[PDB]
Amino acid sequence: AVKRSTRLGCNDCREINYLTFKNVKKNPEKLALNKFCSRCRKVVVHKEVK
Amino acid sequence: SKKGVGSTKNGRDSHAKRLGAKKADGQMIRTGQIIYRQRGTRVYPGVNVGLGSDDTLFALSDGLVKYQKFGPKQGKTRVSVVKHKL
Amino acid sequence: EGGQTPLYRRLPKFGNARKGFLKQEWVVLNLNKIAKLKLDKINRASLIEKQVISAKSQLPIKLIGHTKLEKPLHFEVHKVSKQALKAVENANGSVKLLE
Amino acid sequence: MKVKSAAKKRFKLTKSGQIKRKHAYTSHLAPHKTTKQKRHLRKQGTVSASDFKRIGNLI
RNA sequence: CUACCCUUGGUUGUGUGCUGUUCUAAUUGGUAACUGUUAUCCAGUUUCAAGACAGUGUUAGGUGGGCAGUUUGACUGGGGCGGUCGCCUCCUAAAAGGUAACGGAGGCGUACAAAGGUACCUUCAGUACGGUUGGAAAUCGUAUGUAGAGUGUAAUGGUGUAAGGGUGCUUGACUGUGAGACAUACAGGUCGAACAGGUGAGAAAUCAGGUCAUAGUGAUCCGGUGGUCCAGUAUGGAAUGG
RNA sequence: GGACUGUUUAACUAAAACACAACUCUAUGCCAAACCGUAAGGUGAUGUAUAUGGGGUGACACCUGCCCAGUGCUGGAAGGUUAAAGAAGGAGGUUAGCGCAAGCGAAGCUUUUAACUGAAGCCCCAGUGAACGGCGGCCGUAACUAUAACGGUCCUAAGGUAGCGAAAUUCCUAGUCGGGUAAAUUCCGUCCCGCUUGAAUGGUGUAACCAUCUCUUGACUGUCUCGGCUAUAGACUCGGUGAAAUCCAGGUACGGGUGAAGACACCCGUUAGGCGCAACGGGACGGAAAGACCCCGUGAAGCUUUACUGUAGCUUAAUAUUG
RNA sequence: UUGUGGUAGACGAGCGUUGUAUUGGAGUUGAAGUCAAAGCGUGAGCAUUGGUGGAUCCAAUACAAGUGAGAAUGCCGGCA
RNA sequence: UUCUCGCAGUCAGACAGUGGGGGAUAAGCUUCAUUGUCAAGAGGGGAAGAGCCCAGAUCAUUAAAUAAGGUCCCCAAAAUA
RNA sequence: AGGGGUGAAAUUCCAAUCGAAAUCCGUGAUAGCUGGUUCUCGUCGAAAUAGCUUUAAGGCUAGCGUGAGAUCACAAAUAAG
RNA sequence: UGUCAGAGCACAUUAAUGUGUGAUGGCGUGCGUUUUGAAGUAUGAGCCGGCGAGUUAUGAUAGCAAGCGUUAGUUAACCAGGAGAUGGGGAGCUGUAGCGAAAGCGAGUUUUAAAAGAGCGUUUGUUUGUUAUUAUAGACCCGAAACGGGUUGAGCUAGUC
RNA sequence: CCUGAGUAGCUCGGAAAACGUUAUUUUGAGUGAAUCUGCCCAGACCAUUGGGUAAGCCUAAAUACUAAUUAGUGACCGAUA
RNA sequence: AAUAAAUAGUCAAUUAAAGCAAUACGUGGUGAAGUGAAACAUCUCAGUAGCCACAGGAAAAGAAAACGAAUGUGAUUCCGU
Repeated sequence: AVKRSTRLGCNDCREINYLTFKNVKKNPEKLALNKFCSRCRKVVVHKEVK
Repeated sequence: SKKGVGSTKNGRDSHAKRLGAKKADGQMIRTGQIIYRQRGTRVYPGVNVGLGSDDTLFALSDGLVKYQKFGPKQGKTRVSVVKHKL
Repeated sequence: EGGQTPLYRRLPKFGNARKGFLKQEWVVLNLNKIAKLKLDKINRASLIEKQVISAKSQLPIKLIGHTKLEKPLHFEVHKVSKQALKAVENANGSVKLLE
Repeated sequence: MKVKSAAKKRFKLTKSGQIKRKHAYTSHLAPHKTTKQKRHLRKQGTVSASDFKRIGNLI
């Protein structure tokens, strides 16, 4: 269908973390959130990776 | 006779999800087990009953399911769980 | 099954890179079964006369178990189990780890 | 007879029978399911009650 | 001046295959003569015509029902034409569930980083009244007003201090799980206590495992990307595999 | 209608079918094009453009019109696309060694794709009509009308030329009208709103001819009103021999009703001494072919095609032959 | 006490039949064979005798089966 | 009528009643739900009758009493007001 | 002399019938489709639904049957509240 | 179109309510097949008689029973012999540990940070004979036109010399 | 000094090897080596290590078969076999 | 002989089969379809069937650039695993 998926990766451990749905038709603005990370066992800021 | 005509768009029955009070009065039900399943509110939670976030009901504590009628003309229904302490 | 997709075909596959090889052959020795039999200085020369292994034996040894015994176990084996080590060493036997 | 090797590439022999398997929904994509049912998928599963006769005859 | 970047044209300038040539010795010839032989076969000696061509062989192409093997779904008040094939809501459906139809309706292949979560604040729509443009109907103030307002939307139910409108922080729109359960031919689908870590909001108790829910979706093969405490055909690697 | 002497699907149909000279278009200059087959070899052919092969119509008279939009064909060369193949390279890996590590990396070899050259062919442009093929609609328009000579407009590449036309072609339509005919859904002539006539899958006519089709008439009659007679060979008898198909068993009525839904057997009522002969046949859902009409089969077989995949074959190119 | 309708279908118990292996028995004073007859049995089955016949047969048990016929538009042959 | 196993048969059902849909509230019509029968199980009544009622049958017997149903004759038994 | 020929062409013909002769073998081909498939007795004893299926007269599971072993009173219905 | 009764008729036994026959009375739509359902005007069967369709080899599962057993048991093939049973011959097999993809660990293992939770396990037989079902092989039987290749064929017919 | 040269390889297609073309073996085309401190092999492949030394020929014996002869056997058939 | 020589060719002589068949097995080469896959186009029977060729009483492969991963075995072939 309308392929809208964007995969999320870590900034330091570079682990692939989550699949989210990003609204570029409204904003091309990049998003950097913080979520779980296993290799360091804590909440770390992750980004999107194309 | 037998000929093809325009469309009379479907009345095909969507898969009927089983709904209703899976548990009845007089039964001992522990924590976790669900009681009533609905998509569209008709019964309310009282105490000791948990609301799974699809308008679904389940038991929060061990006890017996019990009903209460109330509202503007006692048509509204709220469900709860009564305890039996030793 | 009368024209359906087979169950083993709708299931995911199990992958392994040991393909082109086989599992690692080793003869097992557990404390429970050897408790029935009486023998000391258990080696290659011991199991052949007890018919446990063949004359063409080439398989190395596991030692396995944590049960208790009152006999002086005497093994000369390639590897061991730590619980088995505790069990044999408490019994005042002999422990030889001969790879 | 012979043994259906293609089938047995997908099972894992277990003690006293009672074959197990992997939760089966993954070939092409999963950007439609919540992580809860994802980790339900991550668990290995077992065959149902009825399919024991349907699998044993293959063995 | 020092240079760089350009454009078109001219000089040769090194190589790239080429349609253009010369010669005959490869080679061709259903040119012609002679010996076998007196033989419309043939071979040899050759002449002539040519000729590095053609043809042959391999390869790569384009073309090629001439031919070869196959296919040309199902459902159905006969068949074909028509229409339909997945999932969601209402009625049918006999106040439990479930209940057919080539039954009537509607729909869909979603959107949202906020329209969520948190903490706080706040409420009908509408009627009438009086009020600069301002008229059926703009918005202000007041009372009236029990839902006819909104509910991200197709529908259903509920949602009157709310799941709605606004304000501040944030992306729990977590990880590993998971007792217990619902419905269940398989596939499967659905919730969820609770534990442990990490958090966030809130003073905190508490809440946050996405949206008020019911739809927004396809098994499996195959190939790929990132990471990986996995293996490495004697070994060490490596490739590749997991 | 066919021109015609002509040919045929033995054993359903014989001709308006086929052939047919004649004409038409195209291709072919020798070891020819073309054909058989794998190939020698052979035909065409011991042929040589007044010749051959293929295609089309089908005496003859007079004509065959518009369009190359698309495809088919032919040519062309600027331009874009285009395989294989040749190879300026690229990075990775082993580590001799350099290396405290961290790593770097000689040479050899492997991995793998690329700068560039790169045929035919496709797109391109012209021609191509007795090729495949087709040849439109609307609106307005004329001092009686009606109509459309005409013009404009939308699209196409082009909007049917001539001719004929209710006919082997026309649903409407048993069109109108005329005659024919006592009495005309048939006949023909005739007017042309021809759903779509229509020019080489020809058009209009064409004398003879056709076991051709159709209509009328003359004679002619048992075709008919309208049936009868005679003689034969049986069928009838006697004599010689002497089958066949079919068959669960039959001591095998009628009416009504029921019934697997149409009765010789069922139920209810009526009727018939036993056994034959000549017979003609109502039925026994008569006999004779697991129904060919019809459905299904994930049947088969055959047929066609721009359905899929390939091949025979044709054509273009690199290579060894090959200087 | 329940019992005993019964389709496909399932469970259960048996009979006969050909040969082999044994302990036995009979046989021109007529075996197996055949048909006839006023039998036996819960069933597959078992008989008694006569006549024709002229030579091997039968009881009990164990084994193995080309081991049980109304149908197949059945076949073969024959008679209707 | 739960648990494990073997063997199954089995997806072309029909009829009667009750409620609907289509149909035309027409249908020995079609399709769903419910109660019974036949199929899969014979019989007495309905004049016979596949589904209706009474009903559920080991065999034999020259027993009786009933069910539905019936009692003018066939054809079993009835009369009284 | 037959993925052939022949042919004044219609599927003409090919040893009395051919959309590609007759025969050999492959082959005991295949056919979700019919027809049939042989001793007795005892007992229990069905369905004809749902879902899926290039599936619709083929198949698979659940369901409803049976045999054996069970669980065997917190299990199952039959009455009432 | 026979049964149940029944005269009547004629004889006299596997000693048996004797046998044989039956004027009449009561009753009464064949056999299978497919099937919702066939008495059927659905299908097939003239008939007698012969014959005529569940097996083999391997193997799995399950059942019954037996043997064996607490490291058992089982020998294949092969050699020896009455081509016999059998003897020799463990070569392998089931089991005593499984878990995980694996390294590896081990009554623990897998995920995980987790020896948290969860899943598996927390020993439960061997070899035979028989039976039932079943997969490979034409594997109940009979049946399709067909398809492939190889042969016989132009003297019918067609044509040609 | 020698020990088998259009050879092994290499490129494009192939087959077999239990493999769907993959180490290995074979070739259809082109290409094309090395000489003892040599080569190749060790399922791509390098280094180390180890194995054995192609591009020459032949070879019994176990193992296959029974139309024929001889003898015998048979829970083989007994004239629709 | 062409062509002088020599060859081609011709003439004369010696040696072996050529052939058939044990209706089977050995090898080499050519080399199917049908069927299954519930269709079918990869596969599948199968390198089977069939055809061609040379022989034998057997024939073929055969003496390590072998297998392969072990301080390994040491022609080829056959049988169970």
